[PDB]
Amino acid sequence: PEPQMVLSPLTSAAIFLVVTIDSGGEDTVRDLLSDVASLERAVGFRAQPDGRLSCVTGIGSEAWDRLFSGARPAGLHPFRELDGPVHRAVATPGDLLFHIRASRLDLCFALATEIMGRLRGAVTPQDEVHGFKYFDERDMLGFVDGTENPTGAAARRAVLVGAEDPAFAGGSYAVVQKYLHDIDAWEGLSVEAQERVIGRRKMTDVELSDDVKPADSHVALTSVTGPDGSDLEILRDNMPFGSVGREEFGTYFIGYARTPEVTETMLERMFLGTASAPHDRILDFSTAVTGSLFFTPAADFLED
Amino acid sequence: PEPQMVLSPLTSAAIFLVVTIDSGGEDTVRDLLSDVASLERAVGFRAQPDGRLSCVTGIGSEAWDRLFSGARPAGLHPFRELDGPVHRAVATPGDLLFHIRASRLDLCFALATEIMGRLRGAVTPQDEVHGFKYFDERDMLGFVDGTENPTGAAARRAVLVGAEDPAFAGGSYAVVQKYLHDIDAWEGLSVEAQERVIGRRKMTDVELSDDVKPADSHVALTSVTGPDGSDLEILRDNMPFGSVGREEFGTYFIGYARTPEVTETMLERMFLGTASAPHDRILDFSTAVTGSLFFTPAADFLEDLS
Amino acid sequence: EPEPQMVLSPLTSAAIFLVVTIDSGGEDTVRDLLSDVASLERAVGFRAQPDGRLSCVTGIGSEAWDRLFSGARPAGLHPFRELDGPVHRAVATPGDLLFHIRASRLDLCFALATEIMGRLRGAVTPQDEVHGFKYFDERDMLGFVDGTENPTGAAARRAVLVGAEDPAFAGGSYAVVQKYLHDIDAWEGLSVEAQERVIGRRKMTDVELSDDVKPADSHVALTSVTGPDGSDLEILRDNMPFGSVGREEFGTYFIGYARTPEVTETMLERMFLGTASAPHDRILDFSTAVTGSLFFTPAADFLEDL
Amino acid sequence: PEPQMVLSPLTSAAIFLVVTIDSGGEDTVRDLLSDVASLERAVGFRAQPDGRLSCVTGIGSEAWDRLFSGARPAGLHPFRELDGPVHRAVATPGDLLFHIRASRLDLCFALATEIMGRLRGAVTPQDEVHGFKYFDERDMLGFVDGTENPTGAAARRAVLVGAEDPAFAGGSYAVVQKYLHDIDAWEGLSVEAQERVIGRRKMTDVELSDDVKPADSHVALTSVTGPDGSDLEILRDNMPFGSVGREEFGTYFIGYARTPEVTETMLERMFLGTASAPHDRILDFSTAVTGSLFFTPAADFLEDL
Amino acid sequence: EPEPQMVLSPLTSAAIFLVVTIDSGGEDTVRDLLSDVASLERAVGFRAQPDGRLSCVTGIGSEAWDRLFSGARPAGLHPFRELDGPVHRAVATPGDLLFHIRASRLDLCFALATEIMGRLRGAVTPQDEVHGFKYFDERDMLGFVDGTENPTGAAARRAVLVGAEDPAFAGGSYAVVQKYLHDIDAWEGLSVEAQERVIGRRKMTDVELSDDVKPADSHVALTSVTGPDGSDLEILRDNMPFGSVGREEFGTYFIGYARTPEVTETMLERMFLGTASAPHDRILDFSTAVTGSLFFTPAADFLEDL
Amino acid sequence: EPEPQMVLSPLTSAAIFLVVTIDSGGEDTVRDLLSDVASLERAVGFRAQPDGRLSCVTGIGSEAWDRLFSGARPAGLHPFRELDGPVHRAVATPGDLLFHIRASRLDLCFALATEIMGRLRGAVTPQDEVHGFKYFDERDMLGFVDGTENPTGAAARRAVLVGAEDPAFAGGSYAVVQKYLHDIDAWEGLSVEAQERVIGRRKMTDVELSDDVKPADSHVALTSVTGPDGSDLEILRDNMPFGSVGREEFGTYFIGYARTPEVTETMLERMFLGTASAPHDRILDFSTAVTGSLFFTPAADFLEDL
Ligand code: HEM
Ligand code: HEM
Ligand code: HEM
Ligand code: HEM
Ligand code: HEM
Repeated sequence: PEPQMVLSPLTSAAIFLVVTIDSGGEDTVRDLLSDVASLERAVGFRAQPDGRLSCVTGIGSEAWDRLFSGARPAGLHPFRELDGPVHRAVATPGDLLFHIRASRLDLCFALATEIMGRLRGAVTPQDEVHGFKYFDERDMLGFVDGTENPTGAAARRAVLVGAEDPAFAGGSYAVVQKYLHDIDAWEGLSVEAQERVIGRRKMTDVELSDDVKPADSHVALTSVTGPDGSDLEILRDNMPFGSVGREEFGTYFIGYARTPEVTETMLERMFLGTASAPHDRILDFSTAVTGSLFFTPAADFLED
Repeated sequence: PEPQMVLSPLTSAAIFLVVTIDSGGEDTVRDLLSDVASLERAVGFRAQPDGRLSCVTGIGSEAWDRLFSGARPAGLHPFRELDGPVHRAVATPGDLLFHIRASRLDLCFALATEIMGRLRGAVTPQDEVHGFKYFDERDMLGFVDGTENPTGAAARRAVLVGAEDPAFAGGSYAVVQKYLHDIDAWEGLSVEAQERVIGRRKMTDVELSDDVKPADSHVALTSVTGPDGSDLEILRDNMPFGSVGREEFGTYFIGYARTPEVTETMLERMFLGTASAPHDRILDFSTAVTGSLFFTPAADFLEDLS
Repeated sequence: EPEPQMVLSPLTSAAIFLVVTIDSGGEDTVRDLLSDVASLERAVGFRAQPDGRLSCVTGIGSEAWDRLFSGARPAGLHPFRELDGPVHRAVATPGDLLFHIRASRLDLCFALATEIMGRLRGAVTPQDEVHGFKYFDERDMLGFVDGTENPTGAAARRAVLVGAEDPAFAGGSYAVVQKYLHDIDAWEGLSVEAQERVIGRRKMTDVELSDDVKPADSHVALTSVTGPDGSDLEILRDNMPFGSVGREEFGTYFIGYARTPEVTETMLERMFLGTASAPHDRILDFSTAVTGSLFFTPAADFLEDL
Repeated sequence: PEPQMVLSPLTSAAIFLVVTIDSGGEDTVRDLLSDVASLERAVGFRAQPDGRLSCVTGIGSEAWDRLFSGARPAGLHPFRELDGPVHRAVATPGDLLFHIRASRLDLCFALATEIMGRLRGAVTPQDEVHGFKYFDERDMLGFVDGTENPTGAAARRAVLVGAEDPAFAGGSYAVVQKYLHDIDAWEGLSVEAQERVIGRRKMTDVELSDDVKPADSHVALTSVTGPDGSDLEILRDNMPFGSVGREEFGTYFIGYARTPEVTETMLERMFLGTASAPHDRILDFSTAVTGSLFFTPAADFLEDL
Repeated sequence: EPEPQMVLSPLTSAAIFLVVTIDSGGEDTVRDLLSDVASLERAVGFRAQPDGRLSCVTGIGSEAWDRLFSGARPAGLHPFRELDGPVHRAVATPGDLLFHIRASRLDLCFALATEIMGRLRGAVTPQDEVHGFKYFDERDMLGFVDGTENPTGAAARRAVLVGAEDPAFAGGSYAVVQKYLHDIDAWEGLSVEAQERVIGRRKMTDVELSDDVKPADSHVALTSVTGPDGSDLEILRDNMPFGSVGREEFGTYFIGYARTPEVTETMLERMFLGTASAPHDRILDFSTAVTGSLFFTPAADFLEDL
Repeated sequence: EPEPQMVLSPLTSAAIFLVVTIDSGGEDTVRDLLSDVASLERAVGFRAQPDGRLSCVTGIGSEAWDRLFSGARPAGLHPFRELDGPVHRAVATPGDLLFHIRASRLDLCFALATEIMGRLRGAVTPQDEVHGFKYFDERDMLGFVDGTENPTGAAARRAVLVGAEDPAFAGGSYAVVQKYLHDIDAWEGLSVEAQERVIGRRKMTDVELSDDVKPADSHVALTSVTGPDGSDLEILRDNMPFGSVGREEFGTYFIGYARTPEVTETMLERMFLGTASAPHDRILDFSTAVTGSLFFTPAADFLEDL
């Protein structure tokens, strides 16, 4: 089975589009799903090889039941709200996700325009974010963002559904959350204090040693080991976004995994805490304003 | 006199930031203006040579009077509203313009962030546009955009103030207008009908011959000759922008010239018409929602302040 | 695991197509060159890596095969079959060897062509030599994007490379070439909308026409073929413009690779002879074939071990 | 005055087009000349900044008098044939030259197509060459080609007409010659012998010292000093071309200069020789099959027609 | 199943070779660094992706292996074997750990080397450090293209990676290093044709000399080796120039990877000890080896699991 | 118009600094090489254009000038003046000729250095050779962006090139070089904010500290100098990192160009001897100078006419 382009090369621009399916819009959606790979080639082919345009399409739990009969993917459910002692991870509506990436924002925009052109009248937009990465892979907090992502075979094993759910092999599960940052409070920390929040050195991106790394740092809480002592991994492609005039400085989080269990365990540690950590210190500078979960099928499932 | 980077190499990303100066905000603004070139180097130097980051700072007519107590540039006045039989060019508030360009949007954003950080509490944002050019220099209507801009010495002569206003030599005048397009109506035209609106072939960007080019085409109405029969030219760096969710498809128009009279003559022909043309046909698919005029001083004028 | 030639190449902007016949007595000289052609490709190309992207694919015709080699023949190798349609004809022309040379620059193609022809001088007769160049946005001489629906990855290897069905020749492929000359004056008298109906895709944006509007005699409709089992039958194409402005020659050099010639031949029959719903491919009202040849391109190790 | 793009950045592709003007063709030609700069922007602008497309347009001596009334450039005359003891520099017909350059051949071809489209029925093609430079600036003989071209202000001084002919300031003079090489004979020389023909080391492109450089080497014979002891310089943009099937291996020579007398003095030394040298040894491997001279006006002269 | 180190790297234009010995008592510190070296590589390199192309290959010598690890040894691991020929000598020099660091820029190599040696200060003693750079046309200090006949693709993986013959160490490789200094004055007194007879390929065009004219004591002839079964035995080389113009040091740093050391050592025996028809490799009359060491480069997951 | 050497070069990522002394009797050989150095630069660099950006700036010291030439001397040419401060010392070390070689790749630098030293063999003795590399974000070995406040354009030409104040030497410049080694262990024991107070700019973003927080003994405060007439006195710097990981040598090679040595010397005095409000430049508590030399870099045509 041929996957979507979940494992993409590095891209410096993205558009995230989240929409809901209106009553009566199902047929128009199904038609667009069967064409979206052909649209990606149409927009992207003439700008190769620099363009690096791809679209990953996802489907939510409620929408799945409206669109398709027969089997459901084993791990597909609505995003679970987390109500922690201090911080909350909200659930927001979303039936379809389009994760569009390229080396330039204009290519993303052209593909987004063709997709939304086909869906006008059948869907209602819930969110639209235009992301850009800083030239040294830094995020809005000034830290390098992406470093410990898996690559090669390890990435395929962490991300792609396999024999455990064979009708949906080559699919993946995506979790999205839009975060807004309090940059004034963040910039009042010393660099060393910022390093203790994240768990890595700021300039050089070397991980803090085990003897200095706090238990409530982002890296400590999002490190999870499985039954057998192995690392449970996800693939992230976080993007900055914002608006200088409205004082909006953001990170759009997207995490792909072979089962939602990995990602959800990470989120529970961050928002609910553990015995050794009240919560992830990154959340004292970061508020989640969306939250949704999608299944991204194999490409050939959509092509039918 | 050293000009600002009005004549920039080609860039694929931009931020246009227009603000008003709040009462009492003058001193904070003057401070920032004296530092803006140093901020441009701080953000941009470490991303050389590919970053191509620049900022052009402009000052409106009313803002000028509040900030500076001596001589005014000869051509600086508020944007003049044009109230045509069908189409209108609105005047909207704007005291400062920052026209920020680079090869990547993140560099523009970082500079904009440092600028606005210094001005917080002294200004009110009026408009913010993040622009991106299509990879083949096309605009949102699908036409190549920039082709007949002047280059080299011809560009310097068309854009930079000289002997005619010697205390402001090395300056320029910028007009900005944000346009929203009706793309559904545009896409209902045949290609040949689109070509008759613009005045050039769509795929190849060859100009239509004098015998076929209509009098109400964009190229015909924005072609202007001077007293002496020479072409009057401006330098444009138009940028697409928009939001697919809200169905907003735009062109952010910016035109630089040595005197505003050139730009204003073009706008009068577009909105009020001529003997042979009621108005520029591009306006049947394009609505102006902002309009402002700014003087962009020489770099050394900004540096030598308090 | 047999190693194919570079049939699946990255995108290249230049090519040389060389077709020759083997003179009486030339067989031994040809066999020697075939055993060295991969080493010649590395010699010319290695020092221009990684930007040069030089490759050579070598093909052998049906009659030449019998003169060069004893033993097994590839199952699908035969001479190109003439198609004599009601209006349009696909000619067969002689060719014993093909050299399909590709790079990012024409000079690298030329240097390899020079070394190859240097070794063969006196043993072969040139039949055709074309120097091809792709336009910067992947467009062909008709102004349309060309290559968009080619298969990639695993699907390309499945469509192109001989496998278990002919195991002695696994890793090989079959190439069909046809040189086409266009009537550009007649083409350019069509509106863009009428050109789109000929091809089956939008010209500027390269989006396929919807199933309800795509004509039955459009190029895309006629070259879309489904198998017994309802799967798409695919080929890999690397069409190249060529020409001479002085002689008014504006061409497309067609080359198509497939695992069996049956797929390509079925496409040709539909284009030239038509179907129940279509007299012929409308692209042929603007395009005349002046060559036609079929070659087997062996696995690289077959050539090395000879 | 704004010159044409005679001083171009380095380009790896070119098309050279030479045509004659048919009976009655003058009006069509003048129309095209007034549009050629706008055609160059139309084809080139959307491929910037990598495309690097330019067109330099030249006009021959006889064609000048047919197209324009009034003043003539002072140095414009027909190419002068040189009939040497062994080698000959031929003159061939040519009224218009289009020297088209870009980073890629397809851009050159698109501009050539629009130009020839406008001239169909008014001109007759005499020569069409598609040139390509090797990736390390080498020519068909395997030597680096372009090294001692002038640059910056020295190039402007060597190439552009100035005060000496003020109505035509910003123009230049181009000489073209297509050469075919005997590659079999060249490749039978040792590298060291080829170096003695050229006057520079082959791999490293270092000039041979004055005490080793033979007097009949290409570099020695094309090194010319003026009245004042100053070097006389031209700007060259030689391009390989050919056809493997026809065994055609060529260099298309083009040289620009402020007056044709510099280039013509170089040609006399190559073909007729000096006291110490019978002829340029490069000509024992290189035969000229075309030769023409053109004036390339300032851009604004063409625009105003 | 096993993940190899980046032995099969893309082409890189810079490198650092660092060879150290492990001081008495330094074993625990070294083991800790080995378990972190892939994490350090990502830390330095991720922010320069995708153009940085930073990798480190870590090797372990025969004596050091016994000090660091208990259990199985790789089958082919032994100390480099000194070769004492009649004229030329291949010396053995001490070396416990190799770090073969490659990128598109020297600063990335340098930053990673700085982090590695930072962790190891006090536990190791440096024996050699070389900063290599490629000439722009892949030439070495002798003026010849260097790398041309390296295997690529599947053939490279087969030639380089340990497989089923030693399954506990599958995905590993064996590296031989030798630093060579050249006598450039003597080399440059040869004619080009005499240089070509030393190497066995043409200098400017890199075409191999024909079998009839290639000397038996040329570098290419002596390093071409066939197996019992008729097949070519191949290695993967990534030779780098280095030197110092003030001290008249012009060098080639030799590094050769192979699935078993026997292939590389057979090549070295032919070069230094000769054959019946060749006393020695003529390249050694202009090249002196001043180091020689052999290392096993384990699979990446072997290092991670420490 | 006197033609300067390439003192104002585009940004380069590699350099070689070569300092030599002229042996007794070596004068004639040196004069011959000086008359050829621009020809050597074109020979090596032409075939790598336009990306190579190879240039060589040649300097001559005070004592060497008097050995090579007769007549008038440049007005400001003297040997480097040793500074003996209370804590820190700026040493003077020997040097007759400087070759400042820059390019986008080290191999071009190396090839030109090789041809230069080839011509001078036997007539000079090497004193210093440094191969420099810039970090990818223009950072130096202390982790700060280095070169941000250099002047550019016309302001750089005014700061650097000799003019009417010394008209026989117009178009020349004066270069001061100092090799510095850093104590990185001590530097890395500071917090980032303490590092920022040493330099006078923020580390990650390279924004200058406000005048109310910037210490008087910071690097930027002590190297900011105004003239009698209120103007900034500027120099043009092209500092390069260098080092050796095995020897724990981490360096900055300082080179500063100016129209008169007095500007550079005033800055050095402030750094090493202090002012009323500052004992010394705090950068020197982590940085030791181990060389110091001063050279005049003549106009290009002065070298040619030898
Ligand atoms: C405000 C939102 C976020 C920001 C600004 C952010 C930023 C970062 C940074 C800077 C790192 C260190 C470098 C690296 O990418 O390895 C990191 C690591 C990581 N983050 Fe986040 N992150 C955010 C949210 C999340 C969320 C919501 C999850 C999981 C649900 C997550 C999972 C991870 C993981 C798994 C790593 C790798 C940890 C390791 O194993 O070393 N992050 N993040
Ligand atoms: C919706 C807003 C606009 C769009 C999309 C637009 C687009 C274009 C296009 C596609 C061209 C032809 C190619 C070229 O030379 O750039 C053009 C030319 C031009 N436009 Fe606009 N334009 C707009 C508004 C304006 C305005 C407001 C002015 C002046 C106030 C203006 C002045 C010009 C000029 C001077 C030319 C050059 C005509 C010539 O000399 O050939 N445009 N524009
Ligand atoms: C004058 C000669 C030709 C021209 C200019 C040409 C041009 C084109 C163009 C523009 C397309 C659309 C974009 C794309 O998918 O590449 C196309 C598609 C295609 N052409 Fe051609 N074509 C030529 C001859 C041929 C011939 C001779 C064949 C087969 C024997 C062929 C087979 C195809 C196929 C299979 C497709 C893809 C159809 C699909 O599945 O969507 N073409 N060609
Ligand atoms: C027959 C084909 C020709 C070839 C292949 C050729 C090749 C070369 C080569 C390799 C160089 C040395 C590197 C360089 O400085 O460019 C050179 C230099 C030069 N050639 Fe040619 N050339 C040819 C014809 C001509 C002609 C016809 C002229 C003059 C009318 C000419 C004038 C020169 C000049 C002036 C130089 C620079 C000399 C100096 O160092 O000052 N060449 N040529
Ligand atoms: C001074 C040290 C060396 C230099 C400058 C050098 C240089 C070269 C050059 C120029 C070639 C021809 C082009 C190529 O295929 O890469 C070559 C090929 C080769 N070298 Fe070396 N080499 C050196 C040492 C060694 C050593 C020590 C070995 C083995 C232990 C070796 C093994 C090979 C092999 C296997 C080939 C490919 C031969 C073939 O099958 O065509 N080299 N080398």
